[PDB]
Amino acid sequence: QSMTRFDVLTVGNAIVDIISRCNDQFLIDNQITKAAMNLIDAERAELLYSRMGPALEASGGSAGNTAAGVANLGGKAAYFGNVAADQLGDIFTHDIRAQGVHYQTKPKGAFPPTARSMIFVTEDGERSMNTYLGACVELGPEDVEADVVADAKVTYFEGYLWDPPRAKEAILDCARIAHQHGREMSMTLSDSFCVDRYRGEFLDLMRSGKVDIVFANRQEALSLYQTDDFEEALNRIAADCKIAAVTMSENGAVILKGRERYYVNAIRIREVVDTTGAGDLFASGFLYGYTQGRSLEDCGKLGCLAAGIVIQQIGPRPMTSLSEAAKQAGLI
Amino acid sequence: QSMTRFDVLTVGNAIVDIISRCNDQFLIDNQITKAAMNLIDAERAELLYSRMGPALEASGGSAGNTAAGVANLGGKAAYFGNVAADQLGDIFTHDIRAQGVHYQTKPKGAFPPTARSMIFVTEDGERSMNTYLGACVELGPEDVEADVVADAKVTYFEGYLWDPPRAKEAILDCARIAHQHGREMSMTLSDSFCVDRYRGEFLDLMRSGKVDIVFANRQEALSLYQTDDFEEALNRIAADCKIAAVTMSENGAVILKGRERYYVNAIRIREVVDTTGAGDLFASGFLYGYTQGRSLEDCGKLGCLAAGIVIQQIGPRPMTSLSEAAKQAGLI
Ligand SMILES: Nc1ncnc2c1ncn2[C@@H]1O[C@H](CO)[C@@H](O)[C@H]1O
Ligand SMILES: Nc1ncnc2c1ncn2[C@@H]1O[C@H](CO)[C@@H](O)[C@H]1O
Ligand SMILES: CCc1ccccc1CO
Ligand SMILES: CCc1ccccc1CO
Ligand SMILES: [K+]
Ligand SMILES: [K+]
Repeated sequence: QSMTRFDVLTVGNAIVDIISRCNDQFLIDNQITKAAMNLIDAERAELLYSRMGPALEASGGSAGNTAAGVANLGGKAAYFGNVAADQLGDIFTHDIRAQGVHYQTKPKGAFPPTARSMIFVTEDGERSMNTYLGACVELGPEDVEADVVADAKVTYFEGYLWDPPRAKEAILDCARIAHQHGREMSMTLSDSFCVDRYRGEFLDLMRSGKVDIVFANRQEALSLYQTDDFEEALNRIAADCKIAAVTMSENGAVILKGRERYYVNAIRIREVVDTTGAGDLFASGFLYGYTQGRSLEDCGKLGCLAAGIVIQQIGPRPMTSLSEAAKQAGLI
Repeated sequence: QSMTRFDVLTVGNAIVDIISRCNDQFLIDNQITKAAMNLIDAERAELLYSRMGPALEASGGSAGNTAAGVANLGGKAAYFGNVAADQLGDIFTHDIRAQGVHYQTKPKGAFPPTARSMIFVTEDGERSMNTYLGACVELGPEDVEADVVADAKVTYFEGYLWDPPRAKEAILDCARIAHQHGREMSMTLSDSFCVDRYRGEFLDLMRSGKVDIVFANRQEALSLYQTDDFEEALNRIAADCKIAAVTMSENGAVILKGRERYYVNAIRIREVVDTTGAGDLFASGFLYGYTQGRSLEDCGKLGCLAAGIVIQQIGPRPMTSLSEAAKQAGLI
């Protein structure tokens, strides 16, 4: 057909973020692992919320943010993720659809309720997330819109999807459909503790070719091979997947393809407000560039631009025009 | 007794804000009165939401913001306002309590649902609100915690309360209880169209002595006497209430008591980001000052500081420390 309905389909845990500031002692007092995604049950969610200061709500979900970012840039995006039939679910549905992302996953009931993450931003701008999965545990093969996967240049998913019980089945279904239709699969390693949990599974997805493009930050790449040697991590990840995009925070990023390396610089920041969404938006920029036929370096540049923008605001999805910024940057 | 549980009790429509940016044509296309509080029904709320871009949620409510502001400054605050037993009501309840405000108004059920206001912020930083009152229509005399009123130095309420059916009955009960215990009553005129709707009623509250301190902006003062002569509005408002605090946006504010007038300058600002909450937070600073025995001029200065802070951020409640800012500004 070579007119394809979607550039990027993303699949992830559909989450509403609940965002507040705290001091670092707050994290110690509450045994929250700093800079990480901390899974919590319903009881702990109530407890942490009762200790949290006044907050702001914003639609989140790592892959949700990535899909929103692609649409913002001007690409055609779709999302699979499960919310509940509740007000948080309505908020999530509105936000992603209002950005121009195709989102048609039907809620299954009011319980478990829509996933939320209590995100605590410390003075350094680091974020520490405390996520109750709620309705995310219900995502499964029944939620795969086969025609959408078939009609999407790239299907991208979260490592985080290995926590709920049935999501991985949906992903395997996606990989089959995408590849039978000549499309590509991509994943993010998500979080270094997530990598600790599913290391063998993730390596298997890469080595079997179910995943073609892998996103990682330094911490995740190191965790993947249980090494403190970043150069080893880079060499191995390159051997394990067709393309790897490895972010290094303020040190930019490196794109790896076989023996090719392409290094990109980070944009010089005024002040880091909140790092929430940085990796998500790097992926939006990269995949937007990738599905527009841009060079790997230019994909990296677009990722860095989008990540740099998101970290200068509160909230995980840029409130400003990424396409406008990309035009100004000569990235177009 | 000479110990009082509360400095300021506030009473208002309990609302969660849904905040987005729009261009000025959006307001025209949707027939939204710029800079005003536009009341909407359920059907309209759904329509407007469907046309709204991605949004952020934050606890609002004019008097809610004012109570939160007083508590942020270090005063002792309480709030009466009615939410539903739903997720938006839970968010509202959390945010105001987490600020250290006494909030004990019991939801009556899930329906009508918790009030929300779609607030569109234009490029000039002006905010245009579209409010579905939902559970606010249920606030009545049954919600008056008589001991809280009796133990508060000042009970402050919104003119906006004249829209729901029975809220005014609660306010009359508050006025009786406050004055029988030697406390003071205060109101804000809220909005110039709200003044158009309830002009006679508001003047009656002031002239009968049920209200002692009145807050108004320029537009509201002009509306109250249906005049284009600001000097006349000031002279008349000073005649109608014991104390009047009249704000003039970038021109600061004037405090009137009998024949006394006290002019206070606006603080220097970086940028008008979002004007939402300006008037609310002016009242926070004024009423905190007032209940700490500060002079009327210093009350005005504390108001202008709190207002100028809130307009430089997204959302109606300052995310930073007002007491620290007050100390730093030498108001202490
Ligand atoms: N378990 C999880 N799965 C997917 N996304 C998550 C999880 N926990 C937090 N998030 C999202 O991570 C985003 C930041 O990358 C936040 O917007 C937050 O919603
Ligand atoms: N009808 C209403 N009554 C009380 N407060 C309102 C109303 N409509 C909007 N608001 C609030 O006014 C605040 C700005 O002053 C916002 O936080 C918003 O929640
Ligand atoms: C909706 C706010 C919230 C967050 C975590 C746990 C419980 C609640 C209340 O519904
Ligand atoms: C809570 C989001 C919202 C806002 C206005 C009108 C309807 C809805 C749907 O829940
Ligand atoms: K951010
Ligand atoms: K504001």
